[PDB]
Amino acid sequence: SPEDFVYQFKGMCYFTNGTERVRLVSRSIYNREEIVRFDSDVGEFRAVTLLGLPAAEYWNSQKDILERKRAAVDRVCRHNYQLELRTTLQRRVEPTVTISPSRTNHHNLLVCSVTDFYPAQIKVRWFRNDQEETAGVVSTPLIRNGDWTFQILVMLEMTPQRGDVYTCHVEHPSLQSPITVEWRAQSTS
Amino acid sequence: EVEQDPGPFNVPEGATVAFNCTYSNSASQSFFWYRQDCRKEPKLLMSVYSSGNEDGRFTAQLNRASQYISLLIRDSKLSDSATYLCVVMGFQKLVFGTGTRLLVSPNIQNPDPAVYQLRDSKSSDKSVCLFTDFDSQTNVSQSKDSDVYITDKCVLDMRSMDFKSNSAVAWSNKSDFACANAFNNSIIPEDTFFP
Amino acid sequence: QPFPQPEQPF
Amino acid sequence: IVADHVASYGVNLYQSYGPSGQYTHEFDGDEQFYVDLGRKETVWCLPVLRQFRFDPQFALTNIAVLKHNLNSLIKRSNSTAATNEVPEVTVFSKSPVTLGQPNILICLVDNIFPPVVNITWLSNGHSVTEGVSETSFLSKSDHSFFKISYLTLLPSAEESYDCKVEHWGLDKPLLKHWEP
Amino acid sequence: GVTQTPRYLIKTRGQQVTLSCSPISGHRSVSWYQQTPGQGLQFLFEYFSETQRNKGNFPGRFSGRQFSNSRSEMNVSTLELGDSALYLCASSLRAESGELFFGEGSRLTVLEDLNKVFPPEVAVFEPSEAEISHTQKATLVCLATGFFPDHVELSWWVNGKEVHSGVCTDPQPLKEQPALNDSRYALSSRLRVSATFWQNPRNHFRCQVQFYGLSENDEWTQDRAKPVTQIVSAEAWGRA
Ligand SMILES: *[C@@H]1O[C@H](CO)[C@@H](O)[C@H](O)[C@H]1NC(C)=O
Ligand SMILES: *[C@@H]1O[C@H](CO)[C@@H](O)[C@H](O)[C@H]1NC(C)=O
Repeated sequence: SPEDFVYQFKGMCYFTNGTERVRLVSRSIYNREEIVRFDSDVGEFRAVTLLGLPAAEYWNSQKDILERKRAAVDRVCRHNYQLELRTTLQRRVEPTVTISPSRTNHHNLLVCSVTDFYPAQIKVRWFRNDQEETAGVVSTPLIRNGDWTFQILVMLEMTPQRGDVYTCHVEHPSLQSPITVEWRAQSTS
Repeated sequence: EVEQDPGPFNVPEGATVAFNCTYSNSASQSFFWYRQDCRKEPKLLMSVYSSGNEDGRFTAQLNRASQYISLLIRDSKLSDSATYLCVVMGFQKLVFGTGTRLLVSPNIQNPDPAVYQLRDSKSSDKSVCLFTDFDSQTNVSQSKDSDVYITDKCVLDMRSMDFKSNSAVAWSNKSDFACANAFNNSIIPEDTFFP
Repeated sequence: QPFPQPEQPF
Repeated sequence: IVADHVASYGVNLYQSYGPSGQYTHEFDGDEQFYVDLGRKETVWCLPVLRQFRFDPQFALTNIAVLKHNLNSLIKRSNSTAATNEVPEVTVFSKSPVTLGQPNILICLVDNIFPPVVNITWLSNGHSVTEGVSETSFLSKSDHSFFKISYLTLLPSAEESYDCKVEHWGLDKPLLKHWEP
Repeated sequence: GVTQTPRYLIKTRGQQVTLSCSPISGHRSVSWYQQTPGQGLQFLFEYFSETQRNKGNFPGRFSGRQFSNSRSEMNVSTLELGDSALYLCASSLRAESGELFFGEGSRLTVLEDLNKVFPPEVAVFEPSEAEISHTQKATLVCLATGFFPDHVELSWWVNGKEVHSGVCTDPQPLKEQPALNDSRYALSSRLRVSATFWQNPRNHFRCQVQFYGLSENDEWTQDRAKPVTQIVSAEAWGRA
């Protein structure tokens, strides 16, 4: 197996409550060991391991490097957030909501597929005859498709009575009002 | 882990003092000496560098090869009496050493060791004994009778007179007690004068 | 223009 | 670190084995763009971002600094090389399967390190090239990577697929199968 | 610099306490440290941007918080005898700094019982004529006795003005019963002046002991006066 030597540099920005809290963390990484860090809360380079000590001391001795890094939370993070506000943070893709019955016979499982939505924040609930079901609900984790959409499968273990209406109920920032999709038991299982 | 000179430094005024401190974590990034007077708060004294930070009578230096930190106090003054803390900063941990205590004693030029007796201003009869004007080599030993109280040595500095003196105080509620024998529990001088 | 974060040389 | 939003402006990668590098920006875990270092071209992955400008010369300069810095650290680590992690592979569809309706197969290759991987789509043993695309080496907080490959298709009862993943952390090629 | 309140405090086992720290203006990081004989400085918790950034090894009855003006509070919900200590806060401009500016600390004494608390008795002892003859200098002595706990500040005042030249105060009190941990204390101090300066009877010499004892909120059911925070002094004038 060929040997490989890897370097990573990550200029990371953290935002909370709009730009009320903004934090820059610059990370230099050898293979998977973070070795040097610039955290705007700290205001100087810090050696995370011994391998990063010479770089941290050397960069901290360079006044021009320090003041650029210290301004970078505004110059980079806050500047780019204004662009995100007009683009990524405005991205609304409404979820597609689909119910299909399954087994694990007669049907004893319903799968609510909630697909192709953005952003990630979502609330999916199962109702049976207008009463929220809590037991018997199993969800996949939030699934990242990689194309700026997510999906999630929320499953309900069920023993259906003929006439029962099972409702998948989805809340999402793209929606003025929840999506509800109904599955109506046509027989008793 | 931060390890310091593990003992009180008793130093005559004017001597040069060397403090040493070692750290075990090679990744340790920054280094400081703090100064702390008895029962008070620590105060940043200086940052430490490989070149040697120098500031008046104080020099601090770092050796990363040996993982040593040092502080030098030239021409020590009575006011340098404090506990000197080695402080070592690594990734998300700032470690204060336990400190090295430094006690700077005065150079008593013309010792006049005496034991006076002093009377209460407001009240009467109540008296204390003052052992004073001895040289700095003299130790003063606390009593081992629960009736007799002996304080430690104490240096005062009459600044406008450039005069410094050691003293200690003894007192007792007991009628037996007299200033002639108050300090016979501590090496006292044959020169010591008893009016 | 997105503004980015430059790495420093050792 | 807990935050409402996390961005990488950007993710800089350089590795000896190519030698190859990668420059991307990420927002909340998704790829905003990569700079094709060979062509000196900024390639946007979200269409609304195309209104913006990013000088690919910045990416080239940054990666050049990574190259320099990497050599120093190979020397100082005593040529301490990357450990080959075992990647995890999952195949799934973008939307629910309707035989005969356009869909997309998604092959997620997670826990990639080092960032060198082959991802190929198989159908009835033949390699599929048409309708295939993939993301960049997307960063993770433990500094491994993931990568996602896409196969557009019409699902049919008689046609099945494998995602084939080759990585130095694997004993044999890993085939991950999908059937409608 | 850094402001800490209360500067002295007596509590009993099981009680709660809140200490306050105002950092140097502009500083955003506040740290709390506990200082005891024999462990030195122990880190409690660091507070930056109104959240706890780092935490030491203390149990959860020790908690803290930081407000939006960067003022910080420390709380102990249930006090133990071993929590008696100097609680120090330190501020720095940025987080995780090795360069710290400490307040003067909150001296917290935790007792089983407040019946042990006494203010000092203070007496001044006038210079000996033998000293005045033999040295041409005059030593006044001050005795503060019988106080508990060791919450005292002794100062000398000459003609209304506090003096330090010629003064030495014992750095450590003597225990009047050295076996008891709740032993009452004694403290001595000397003020030396020129024989001439003392021989002037216009000159006024005061020894002043600030005692920090019980607060208004503390209950008191003993017969003796409630041993509150108070100043006890003795004075002397000088004779021909
Ligand atoms: C963000 O702001 C909200 C006020 O709407 C507040 O409840 C919350 O505590 C804030 N969070 C942080 C991390 O400041
Ligand atoms: C990817 O495929 C090429 C040729 O098909 C091969 O030479 C290379 O080693 C493969 N990479 C890995 C990581 O297996």
